[PDB]
Amino acid sequence: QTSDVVIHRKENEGFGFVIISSLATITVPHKIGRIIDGSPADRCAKLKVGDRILAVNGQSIINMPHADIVKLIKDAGLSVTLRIIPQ
Amino acid sequence: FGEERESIL
Repeated sequence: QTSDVVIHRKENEGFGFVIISSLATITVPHKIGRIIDGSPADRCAKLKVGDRILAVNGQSIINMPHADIVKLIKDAGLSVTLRIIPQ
Repeated sequence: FGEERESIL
């Protein structure tokens, strides 16, 4: 049940979601832990606060460290696409 | 825990 969610932000704000990683074939270390109120992740509202992300901008991140995913989204631009799983 | 990383984006 992998639903794909694009997140459009402005240049003044961020996407407004926090990724929590746990530190690997059947492992999903990264998920959503919180959502900043009044953020594009809150307005798009397609993210639940327990969604395990499989990929970021069409790039598998299950075997990717936390810092690399942060750097990936940090350069992603004003739109990012997460492949997620609800919870 | 100590083996976890939270960072907002």
